[PDB]
Amino acid sequence: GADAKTVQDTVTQVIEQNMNGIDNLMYMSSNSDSTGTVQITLTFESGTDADIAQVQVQNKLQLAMPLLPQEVQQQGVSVEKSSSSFLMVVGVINTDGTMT
Amino acid sequence: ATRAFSQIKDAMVFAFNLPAIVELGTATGFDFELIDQAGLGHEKLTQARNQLLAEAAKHPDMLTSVRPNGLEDTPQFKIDIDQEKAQALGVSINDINTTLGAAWGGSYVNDFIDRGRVKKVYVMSEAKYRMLPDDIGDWYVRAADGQMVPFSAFSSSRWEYGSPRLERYNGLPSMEILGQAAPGKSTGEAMELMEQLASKLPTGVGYDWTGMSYQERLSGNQAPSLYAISLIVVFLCLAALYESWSIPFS
Amino acid sequence: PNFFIDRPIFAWVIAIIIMLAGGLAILKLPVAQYPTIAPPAVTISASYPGADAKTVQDTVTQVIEQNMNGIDNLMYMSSNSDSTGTVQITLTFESGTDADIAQVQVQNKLQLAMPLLPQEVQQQGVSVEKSSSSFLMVVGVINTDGTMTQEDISDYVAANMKDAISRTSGVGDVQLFGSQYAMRIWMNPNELNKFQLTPVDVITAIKAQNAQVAAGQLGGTPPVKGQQLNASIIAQTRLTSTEEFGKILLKVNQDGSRVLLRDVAKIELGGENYDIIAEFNGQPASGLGIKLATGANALDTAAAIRAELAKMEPFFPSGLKIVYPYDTTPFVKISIHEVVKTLVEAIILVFLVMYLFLQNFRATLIPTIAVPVVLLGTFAVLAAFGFSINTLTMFGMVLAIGLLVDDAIVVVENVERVMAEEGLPPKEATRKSMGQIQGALVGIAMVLSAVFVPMAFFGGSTGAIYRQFSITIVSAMALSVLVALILTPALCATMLKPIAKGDHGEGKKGFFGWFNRMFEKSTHHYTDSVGGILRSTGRYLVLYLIIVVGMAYLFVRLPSSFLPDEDQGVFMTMVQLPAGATQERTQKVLNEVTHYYLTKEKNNVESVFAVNGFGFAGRGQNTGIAFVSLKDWADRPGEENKVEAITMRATRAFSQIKDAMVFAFNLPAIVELGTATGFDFELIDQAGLGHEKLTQARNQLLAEAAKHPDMLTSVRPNGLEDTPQFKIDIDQEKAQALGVSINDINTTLGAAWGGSYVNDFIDRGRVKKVYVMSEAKYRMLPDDIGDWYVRAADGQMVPFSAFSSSRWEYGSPRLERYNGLPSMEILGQAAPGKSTGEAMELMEQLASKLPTGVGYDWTGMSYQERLSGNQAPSLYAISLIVVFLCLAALYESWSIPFSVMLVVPLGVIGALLAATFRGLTNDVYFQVGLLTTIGLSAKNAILIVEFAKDLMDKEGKGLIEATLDAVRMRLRPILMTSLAFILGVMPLVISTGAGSGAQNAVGTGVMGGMVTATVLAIFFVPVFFVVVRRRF
Amino acid sequence: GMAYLFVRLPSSFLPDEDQGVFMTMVQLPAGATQERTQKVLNEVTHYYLT
Ligand SMILES: C[C@H](CCC(=O)O)[C@H]1CC[C@H]2[C@@H]3CC[C@@H]4C[C@H](O)CC[C@]4(C)[C@H]3C[C@H](O)[C@]12C
Ligand SMILES: C[C@H](CCC(=O)O)[C@H]1CC[C@H]2[C@@H]3CC[C@@H]4C[C@H](O)CC[C@]4(C)[C@H]3C[C@H](O)[C@]12C
Repeated sequence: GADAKTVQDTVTQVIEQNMNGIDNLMYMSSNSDSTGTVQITLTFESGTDADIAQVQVQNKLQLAMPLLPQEVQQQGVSVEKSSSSFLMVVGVINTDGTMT
Repeated sequence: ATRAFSQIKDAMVFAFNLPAIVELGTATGFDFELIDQAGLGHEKLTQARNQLLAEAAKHPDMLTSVRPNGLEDTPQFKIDIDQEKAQALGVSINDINTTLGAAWGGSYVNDFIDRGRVKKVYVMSEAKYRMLPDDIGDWYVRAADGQMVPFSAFSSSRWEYGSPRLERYNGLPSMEILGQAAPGKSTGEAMELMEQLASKLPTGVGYDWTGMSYQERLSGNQAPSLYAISLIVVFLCLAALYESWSIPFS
Repeated sequence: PNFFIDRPIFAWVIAIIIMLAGGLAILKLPVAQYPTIAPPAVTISASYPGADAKTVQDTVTQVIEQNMNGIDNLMYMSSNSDSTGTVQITLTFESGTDADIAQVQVQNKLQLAMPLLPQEVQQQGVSVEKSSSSFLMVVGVINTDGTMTQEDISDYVAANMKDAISRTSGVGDVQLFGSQYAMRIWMNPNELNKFQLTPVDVITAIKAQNAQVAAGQLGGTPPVKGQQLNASIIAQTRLTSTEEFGKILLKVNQDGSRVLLRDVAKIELGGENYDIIAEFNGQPASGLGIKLATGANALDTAAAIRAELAKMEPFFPSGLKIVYPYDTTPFVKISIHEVVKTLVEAIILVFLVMYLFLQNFRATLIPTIAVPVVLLGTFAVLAAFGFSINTLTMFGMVLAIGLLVDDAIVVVENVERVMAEEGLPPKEATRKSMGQIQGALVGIAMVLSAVFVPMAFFGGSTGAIYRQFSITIVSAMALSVLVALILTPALCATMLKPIAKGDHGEGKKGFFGWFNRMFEKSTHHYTDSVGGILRSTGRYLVLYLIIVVGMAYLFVRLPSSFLPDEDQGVFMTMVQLPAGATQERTQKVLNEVTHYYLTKEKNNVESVFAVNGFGFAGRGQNTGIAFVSLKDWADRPGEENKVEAITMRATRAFSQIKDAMVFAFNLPAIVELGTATGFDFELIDQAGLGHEKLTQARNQLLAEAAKHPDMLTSVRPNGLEDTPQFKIDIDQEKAQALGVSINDINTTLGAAWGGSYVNDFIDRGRVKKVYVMSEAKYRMLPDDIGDWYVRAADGQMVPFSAFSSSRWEYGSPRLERYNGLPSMEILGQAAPGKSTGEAMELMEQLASKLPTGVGYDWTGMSYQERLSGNQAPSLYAISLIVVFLCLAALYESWSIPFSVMLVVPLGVIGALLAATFRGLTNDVYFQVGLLTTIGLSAKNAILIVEFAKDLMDKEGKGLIEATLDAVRMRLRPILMTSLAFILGVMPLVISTGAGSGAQNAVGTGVMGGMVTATVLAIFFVPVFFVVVRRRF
Repeated sequence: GMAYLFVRLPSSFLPDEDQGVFMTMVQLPAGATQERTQKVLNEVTHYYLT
């Protein structure tokens, strides 16, 4: 429920400062939402080790963990090596209308 | 489709084809960012991004669509807790915050287990009691003695502003941009007539390039430096075979 | 071999190609200092606010050194544990290891460990990195106009500049010299006692008022039917200014009136800590101490920094210049040019000795045109194999002009000879010349890499160091073979101008004819006399064995080096004190120091960058590093201005009148590579005897190791010694009876005397830390305790002295531990007669004389097995095993390859002189250069032998009527090559200033070798061959 | 002639294909309701199904 300026000053910045010394780092976004949600993308060099690319972020997310408020900690952070756009979608519906 | 939607509409909606190859959206125009390299804060930076757009739309002959990406500054209901008053009534500040937080935003508590899989338990004020300003003074807290207090007894409530989407590029606050290269000159020129209007700005704000338009591309830069090296080495093959420097030309 | 001798161009193509090739390799290839040579350094750090080291080592340390395990290629584990709190734990990994997952398997076991360490250590942030081991380069900052101070500059940097630097493609660990600003609340106990307040209350009110809040929304999702609006709610927000931090409301006193923070504490926007303060040439200054992340090209990383401050320059404050005190970039990008320089003098110098002899331009351009091609080509094989342009590899380049020189020279000369003899047009002459040296040259392609290859498989630190050379040349070598087979001879077909049948052009020039008479005639005298040794075949043989005994005698007199110390223009000096003497007592030290460098050594010293309260051992208030810089080489002509002299005489000025232990040194050759200078012992508590007996045991060792000052000196402890500690013992029973919470008591001491981390306020758009800590005056001396008052179960204050004892006892500010268990590290050196290989064993044994439980072990700089004295003469064996294994094949005798091999000594006993007579040493560069001379030595002989063979088998002449014509028909190729090489290695052997330290080992060795390896080769090889032959 | 032609043609990368699958995005005077939004999707889903 938190507003974005009580998201960007309490979860965001405590990452964008504990993040560093990372191989082939290229740059770092930060979309910070009035929903709470807070992406931080780190692009890496083309042809890079996709994997440890994903890793050296994890380490500096852990040296960062117990700085973010308790709720953010218990609400779960989520680091991934995701793509950037939709692969495919899987639609589901109700025939008989026994659900909503 | 677009000429049907927006030609009679209230809000900004349009349909597109997804750029060639999923993810490979590094072709369609340019992408600018604006960085707070002096700690001037956001409120001046919304303001600076103003002056750029306003003085970049002055040339509709080298670039159009010089517009911000994401969202703009909505208004925000602000509650300022009169500590002195609230403390004097003997009500815990810890209480006050959680009862607003958990009322208007919801709180994560325990994890009950429905049917053999744990799911989350959310406590949050029922729907009707959380829609409008005055809905605040319905909310009551328990005190040091043991009696309730309205929020309005210990709160201010004023209409001001804020940004729902605060961006930041490489740690520092920044404001991203999305326009395109006008139908006569390339991004290789629509880039430079935007690398400079940014200098016309106030002290502290900076420029930088990121993502889809940070590279150097095909023809117009370095393809005719490899093309060179293609038809350098073709000649380098022939003379050997023809025992002449003046035959591989043929 | 022939395709091209008829067809000039098909060479020209493949030629052009490896020219174009290595060209696009100079470019796309990372220019570096040396290789990646560091054994994969990992480094866990962690802090604990104000806490003493024994409440650091038992609460953060041990909860790691036990949750750490199952980790790939683990080698060993340090543990420096500081009275500052700070707590390094280094895990070294195997050389060549996966630097990355090396760093990773530590992270995993740091996470299975996280919530065991106290809350503060957790919230204060742990920091695991894959850092280097020593300083890459430093970035000085200062104030011009003087509108800011010795922590305002640190701040501007730390908030504007450091928070980008650390995020740039493998920048392991940046160390800020000082601190980013921090909201400091300076607690006053007078003002706390009166108003009935604990630091507890001060802490809670901070966590109450200055905090960003869980919000909510109007038009909340989900909504009750059609609303119009939706807006985020803002509540309370983190405070921005000293002003509103003072505003915080604590109490509401008896008579309505308010007690705000301003009233109990002086609020100050200051630093996160006050131990590290740096002074660039004495002016208040902050810095950036950049460090590498193993497997990192630094001539890359520091060339793109630059690419972060070439963006922070316009958006500064008024007057804030950058200054460069410590840079390893001006050097290696000069060391480079200055070998590339040598490799064009090396060309221009050959362009002459090449000319003199053949005295004809359009011929000379042949053994000239070769150079570029093979070199450019070398650049190529490198790039696409596994290496990067560097010092070691750049020398090999100069060192490889040799195995390029000859087979060009000898093909070209070959045709001179062929045109001096029969009368065959340049073309015909070449195939008559080449089909007459074809396999010979394809011989020296394998036999001379047979000494070169094996040393590539060197172990440890020396490994890649040797792998550079023993391949950089090998490539250069085999590419001079395929060249001198395909382009060289082809060119010999084309631009080589025809010469009358039986000419030499004796006298017939005036200019150079009076120059040719001095040779052709003297070469007749040569041969008439090589017939004169061959009569008296014995008497010279007996001269030879003497040379060998002589040689061996010389080989055992020279001392053992690795890679010689260079003058770098950048050196440093360290400052130590009777530990726990004040930061201020320390500044008087740095001041005496910065003085000397800016007083007497003004001549040379450019800029000192002294840092107070930071040690090249570890942290404290009595630790100092003074980063010097010198002027630009040329402005320091002689030995007195070179580092060796300065530092030496520097110490004899400092300590000769001083109170504390301070001395300056040159940083060991190659950053990080500090694995050369002596030994390193550790002492382990393998019975749980505890520290207090182990300080004691380390006593008895030193005391009974200084008993032999004839096998080892400096047997001394490393780090720090046992300071005293103020101990407060809380009488629970009493304290509980007064009804005061133990939770209260501890926090009000902890937060008073060590400081506490609380909230994170946000100054100017970047969160920084809020530190509450007792004001300065109320925390200096013992009795300052009983000023401190706590609030009780009823509601009235109590002095600490009512419920405390306070006694003066001891402790250690630096508790070490090697591989989990407590240990005490040692630092002495190998006395000037016997090596570490013996100073190690006379210390592996005095340790047995110790009490039950204490143990020995070796770690770091002295855990390996090294160059000469162990396993170099087991590869040397395998070098000259396989050289012999090449030859017999070619000569169809087991008793002929001796003839060529017996030359090995003839070059050595010259190179050993150079090395002896000039104050020099036996080290890598030398052993490399030694290897080189062993190659040329056979190369020269191999020919004389091969032809001798040739004219006995393919033309069937007697033993004596052959060797002669061999020693004669190719004497010139030798003298030529010899004189070219010596006058083409000539530069290095002079040279000053820039990286010449190496350039002389490389040179001196090769020269003095290549001298004797000829004016002896030209005699003894015929006395070899013939006497090797008169034993069928 | 050739060169003249070579400089008249415009710069593409890899030409946009028809994919059978495309998409459309919906934006509003932000912080107008989820419900105000649904009236948008409804006008939209309409056009494609009308
Ligand atoms: C950059 C915006 C997207 C708006 C945003 O950034 O949020 C882009 C996405 C595709 C763009 C339109 C494509 C077709 C048209 C091309 C014309 O030569 C200029 C006007 C039009 C009508 C464009 C206007 C605008 O430039 C749009 C809508
Ligand atoms: C091992 C110590 C460092 C002290 C420490 O470990 O803290 C070393 C660092 C360089 C060493 C000095 C180098 C020059 C001298 C060489 C002599 O052959 C022995 C005495 C001297 C004067 C040495 C004394 C001592 O051995 C020093 C000072």
